Amino acid sequence: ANPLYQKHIISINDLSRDDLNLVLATAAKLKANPQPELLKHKVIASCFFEASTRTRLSFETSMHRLGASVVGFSDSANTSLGKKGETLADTISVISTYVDAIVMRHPQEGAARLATEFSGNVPVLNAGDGSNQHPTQTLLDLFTIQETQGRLDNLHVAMVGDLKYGRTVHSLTQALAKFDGNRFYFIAPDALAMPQYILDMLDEKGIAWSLHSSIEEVMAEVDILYMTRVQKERLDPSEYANVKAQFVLRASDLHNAKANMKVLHPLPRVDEIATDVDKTPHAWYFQQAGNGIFARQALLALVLNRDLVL
Amino acid sequence: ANPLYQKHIISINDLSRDDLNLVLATAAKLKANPQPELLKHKVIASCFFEASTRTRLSFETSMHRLGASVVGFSDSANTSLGKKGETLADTISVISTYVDAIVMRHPQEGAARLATEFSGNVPVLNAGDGSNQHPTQTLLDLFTIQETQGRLDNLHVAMVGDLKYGRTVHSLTQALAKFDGNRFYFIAPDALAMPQYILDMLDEKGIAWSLHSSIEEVMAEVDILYMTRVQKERLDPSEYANVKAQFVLRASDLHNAKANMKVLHPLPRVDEIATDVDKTPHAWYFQQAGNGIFARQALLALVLNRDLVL
Amino acid sequence: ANPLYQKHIISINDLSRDDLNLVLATAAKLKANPQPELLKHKVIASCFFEASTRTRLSFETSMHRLGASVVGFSDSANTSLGKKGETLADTISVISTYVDAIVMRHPQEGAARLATEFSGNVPVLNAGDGSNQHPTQTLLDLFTIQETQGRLDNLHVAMVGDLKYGRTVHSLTQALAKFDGNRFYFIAPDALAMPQYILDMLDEKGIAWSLHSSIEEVMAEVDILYMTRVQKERLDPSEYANVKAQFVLRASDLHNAKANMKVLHPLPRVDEIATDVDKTPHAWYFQQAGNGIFARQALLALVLNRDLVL
Amino acid sequence: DNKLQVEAIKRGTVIDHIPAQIGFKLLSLFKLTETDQRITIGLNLPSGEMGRKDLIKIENTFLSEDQVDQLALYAPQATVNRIDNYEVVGKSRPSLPERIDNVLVCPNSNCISHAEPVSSSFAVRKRANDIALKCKYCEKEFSHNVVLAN
Amino acid sequence: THDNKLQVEAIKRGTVIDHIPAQIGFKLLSLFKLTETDQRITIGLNLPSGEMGRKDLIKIENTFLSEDQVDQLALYAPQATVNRIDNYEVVGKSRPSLPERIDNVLVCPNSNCISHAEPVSSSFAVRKRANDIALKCKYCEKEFSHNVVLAN
Ligand SMILES: Nc1ncnc2c1ncn2[C@@H]1O[C@H](COP(=O)(O)OP(=O)(O)OP(=O)(O)O)[C@@H](O)[C@H]1O
Ligand SMILES: Nc1ncnc2c1ncn2[C@@H]1O[C@H](COP(=O)(O)OP(=O)(O)OP(=O)(O)O)[C@@H](O)[C@H]1O
Ligand SMILES: Nc1ncnc2c1ncn2[C@@H]1O[C@H](COP(=O)(O)OP(=O)(O)OP(=O)(O)O)[C@@H](O)[C@H]1O
Ligand SMILES: Nc1ncnc2c1ncn2[C@@H]1O[C@H](COP(=O)(O)OP(=O)(O)OP(=O)(O)O)[C@@H](O)[C@H]1O
Ligand SMILES: O=C(O)C[C@H](NC(=O)CP(=O)(O)O)C(=O)O
Ligand SMILES: O=C(O)C[C@H](NC(=O)CP(=O)(O)O)C(=O)O
Ligand SMILES: O=C(O)C[C@H](NC(=O)CP(=O)(O)O)C(=O)O
Ligand SMILES: [Mg+2]
Ligand SMILES: [Mg+2]
Ligand SMILES: [Zn+2]
Ligand SMILES: [Zn+2]
Repeated sequence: ANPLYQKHIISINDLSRDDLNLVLATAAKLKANPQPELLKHKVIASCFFEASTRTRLSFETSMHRLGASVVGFSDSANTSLGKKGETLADTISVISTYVDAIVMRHPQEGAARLATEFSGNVPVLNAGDGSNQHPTQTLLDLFTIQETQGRLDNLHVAMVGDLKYGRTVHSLTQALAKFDGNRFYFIAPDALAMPQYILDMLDEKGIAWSLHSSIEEVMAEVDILYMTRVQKERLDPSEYANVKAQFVLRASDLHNAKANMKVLHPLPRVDEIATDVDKTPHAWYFQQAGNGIFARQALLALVLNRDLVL
Repeated sequence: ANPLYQKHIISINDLSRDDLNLVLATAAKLKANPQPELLKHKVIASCFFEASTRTRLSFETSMHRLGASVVGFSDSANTSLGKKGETLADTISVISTYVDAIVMRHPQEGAARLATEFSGNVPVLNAGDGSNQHPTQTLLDLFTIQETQGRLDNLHVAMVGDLKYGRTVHSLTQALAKFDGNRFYFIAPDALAMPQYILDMLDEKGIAWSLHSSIEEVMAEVDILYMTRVQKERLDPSEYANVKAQFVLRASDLHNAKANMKVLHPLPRVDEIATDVDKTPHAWYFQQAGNGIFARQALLALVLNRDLVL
Repeated sequence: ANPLYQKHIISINDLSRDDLNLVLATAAKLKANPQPELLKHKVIASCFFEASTRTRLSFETSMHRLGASVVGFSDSANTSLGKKGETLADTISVISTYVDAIVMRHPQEGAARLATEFSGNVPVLNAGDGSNQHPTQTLLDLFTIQETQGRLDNLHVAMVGDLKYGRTVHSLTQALAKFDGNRFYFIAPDALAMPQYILDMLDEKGIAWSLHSSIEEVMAEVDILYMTRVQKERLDPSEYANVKAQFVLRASDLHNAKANMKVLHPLPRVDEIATDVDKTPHAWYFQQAGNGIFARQALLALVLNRDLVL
Repeated sequence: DNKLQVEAIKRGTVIDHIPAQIGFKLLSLFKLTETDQRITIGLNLPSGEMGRKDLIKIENTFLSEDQVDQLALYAPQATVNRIDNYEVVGKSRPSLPERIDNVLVCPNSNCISHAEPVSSSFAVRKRANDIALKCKYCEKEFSHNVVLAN
Repeated sequence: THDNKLQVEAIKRGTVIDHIPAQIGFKLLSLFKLTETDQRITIGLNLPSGEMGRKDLIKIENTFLSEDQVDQLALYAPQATVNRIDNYEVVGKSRPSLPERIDNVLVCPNSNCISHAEPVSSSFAVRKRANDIALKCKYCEKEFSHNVVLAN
């Protein structure tokens, strides 16, 4: 069996460099030549307990491109958890008697980990749990970085905006830190700084990172400029001073960019990336999104098939 | 044609012992060896006008396991009935020009019966109509009882909790009463007692039933302990004294249980079954739920296929 | 000084038979011979934190008939307690530096007692504290019972409706029990029965009382039929079966009633007294309301004027 | 062998003849352990008068008659020994107090005492062979068995 | 010799938990539910200590700490000493070993952690550090000081 067969996909912390490279190699292949019947006779639950456009629709499209069926919900309001008081525990307990895998997004940290304690032999894929982890976003992010940069090593990567509540950057930093010689630039408001347990992990691996108060400060040397949205649905009321984007990228800020530099953003953006950026060769957030298809197909294929031949 | 081909499935009252045994035999076969293309080229509507986790997701999974496509809604709020004043009558009138069968759950008693007067040749399957009937729950219940007990005759069956509003026990009692020599124990608050028309049916068939104020009172002799949730979305304001579970089953209450006894519950539970019950050999509500797949596949297959060979 | 001068008036349980009689005697005198300037140069606070028509308006009217001025509020929403989070203790601490007396109604039991602990030398008059006490209702009730029966002793008194939450019947029962030989019939639903601390007090004094399920049983014997409203704003959700008056007095129910019998009701009534009762010579609830002026004039006089009036 | 020994106290209080299971409860309520003073506790000790008993010794600490009286609700047959110069100088038994302030919580959810900066207070009385507590604020009355502490 | 009514008997068999820091002893009695027994118990609070100035001390007859309780004790009172006693003698003496996981008794300080809402036992990876000791929640993956957590 491949290393990821029947495994839960909860946290980048539980995956190795080799695991991540496997998904990336598998995604490259499925992008190259598609396998429309690979998950034939699989039924997969898509259970979203908070809003999503990209993650749910790319996941579901991916399942269909591989020939699987999909059941689930995009809102919990009409499940028995929403109307009859049912626990998440029981919800997973019954759904895991129906389907072959469970994709879940949830507003509480830990929800996906908890699901794995009730799903028995049914694998759980974490589509986002509160402000904790977002492993499939990281898979597509890595794939996009790899595609545009040719490598996952010795990169200069800036992450901008809400790093405290960004489950996207928690997972992405952890993953990039499993590769060699990457350097990180963290550009965030103080109240929303990259959390300490991430910085500690960088330290004990001897990875260089620094804090900056502007994008121009590092524009000339970054290979990847990773922009983020302020997670206003996560902010404590005491943090409402930070609701507006502190850093707004505009086409004119890119004058001294490396030619190969790409602007990424897991999306949705509010105002942190101005629409005039979209036409520039550095804009790559929509191509990034498009890559969610190949990363998520790859993940589903490796988890639900013992061996792949491609 | 099989007896159930193209028939509406509205009320256990309209089905015979032979009909129920047909579904049970058909479910046993589909569980044994699956028929993934049995409903190929069928499109089935799943129309839920009130909350559901088990019933809608098992029904939809079942359709997919048999190769059918599914359209519908889990909430009426964004249909034209929800926003433009459309009647249920017209809703069914148009949907029945699109699909090959209609699965419906609705908060008013009678809704499924009414749908059959507008659906023409399109069969209607009642996934629950107010506090009236829940025939597919009964199908899976019977299947689970049959599996664990070896028989549907001469059982000792206790039903606990809200028996007044429990569409689940209205259908289950009716069905079990079509078999021989079953004995019933009703454990319910006075305000939520098993309704009289059910008791009358038991009387005119000479079936023994009695009322009890505790579970321990009958623990030592029951083969099936059927727990239920208080249907708080159905209670009259005058009945709010009964909102909390009156009877709470705990692992320690099972000390004098028959070894073969199973605890069932159509789910979701609130507090009427404590989590310490889950580990005991008597807990069977999740296995019961899992059986919704085989009962519902069986029902769909018999209704949409003239003859089955399995 | 008269016994009541500068006294807090919180609970009937703190007053003696002699205190009650002193209020009543003062009421007669002022009704006979109004002293429109007795309380000139007094400013009195009228602080209602829950709804009132009779108690607030009669109290304020009484203050003006005696020459006093009035400040306050008829709801708390625009006080600093309502909008800025102020405690009741601090509210009383400041108001008591302004006025000569504080009349207060409040939705929490004990509010008026608490106020006395922060009002210094300023008397607090309890216009009603949750379902606890309503001593000025009792004063006007005693006045009315005396007016129409000629005495407060050896009476047959029925109290009907919500006795558990009736602050009016708690106060009135404690007061009548201070007189000799009164007999009580309590006609209430089981869930809204007269509280044990009231019944124990009766037993200690050797007063006779009994529970009845109908008005008809007692109608022949009663001198005072005291009807009450179900206190729906005090009801726990579990008690919602009791919202409708369980006992409805109509004119026809009055055939076999003594010619001296009066129907009382602290008001407002919902349907527990049909409008056809209004024209019968037994109806006295409007006259009862009007006596609130004399009782409350009397009380203010006793509390704010050192000497007994004439 | 060993240096095991419990040194008698010079000055303080010894609460003796506490019924089994009550000793720990008294420590919890009256916050007896919130102090820097040496305390000694024996639980489930053999007794001639009781068979089994608890025992609480507190250095340099005394209970007034009212403090001793609070104990009546829980340990009415207890003995409170005042101790000075290693000698039992006073023996008192709890008599039912007329009030219990501070430590209990009124079980009435709608009582003003929960929302405001006041201390709880109940009048204490015998009812049948139960003890009834009447809240000073809301005036509702409860069996002491259902009136919880803080 | 009059005073022979004042000297507590030594235990034949049981446990003596020693070197408990001040104000912790009473806490341990509740958390471990130790007094819920018919066995003889003696407790010293604010006792003099050469090693630590003031200490608390708990002795329980015919009774031994469970593995749960021993593991939790390592967290509540790290310098405390567990003495096992048989035939009036200290046959075993040790500071409780720090475990790697502590389940059930701790509460995650992350208010948006799923563990609060759901029927699961709490669980924390325990790793010894310099000034304190780190507890990492099994669910939310957040890591805290035992100081922040033991203020449950
Ligand atoms: N100096 C002291 N230090 C510690 N404990 C003491 C001291 N003096 C007395 N005690 C304890 O306080 C209690 C004092 O009671 P006393 O000395 O009268 O014995 P007693 O006659 O058994 O008492 P009782 O008659 O009430 O049972 C005993 O439990 C004793 O152990
Ligand atoms: N400081 C202490 N800590 C713990 N236990 C003690 C302490 N002092 C005495 N004891 C124990 O308390 C037990 C009872 O002693 P106590 O002197 O109270 O008995 P008593 O007075 O003869 O009986 P009664 O309780 O009927 O008065 C003895 O077994 C003794 O070992
Ligand atoms: N049989 C017994 N009954 C009751 N308590 C005992 C018994 N044996 C020992 N103890 C108590 O348990 C602890 C045992 O420690 P030990 O006898 O090793 O003395 P220590 O040398 O001071 O120990 P440490 O070095 O840990 O301080 C002491 O505090 C002692 O009072
Ligand atoms: N069973 C007991 N109950 C109450 N107090 C006790 C008990 N045993 C000992 N003590 C008190 O505790 C103090 C220290 O006891 P112990 O001799 O066991 O420890 P130590 O070895 O002297 O101190 P440490 O080990 O902390 O340096 C003594 O002074 C004694 O007063
Ligand atoms: O929401 C963000 O800003 C980043 C990130 N975004 C996404 O996953 C895209 P979507 O919410 O449309 O699925 C997330 O954590 O949900
Ligand atoms: O709701 C119940 O308690 C019993 C019964 N439950 C179900 O059908 C399970 P669900 O509502 O998740 O489909 C029902 O009548 O809806
Ligand atoms: O409200 C009742 O039913 C009786 C009684 N009614 C009154 O005092 C009259 P009002 O509420 O108009 O001042 C009361 O307790 O408030
Ligand atoms: Mg003694
Ligand atoms: Mg020592
Ligand atoms: Zn109170
Ligand atoms: Zn957590």
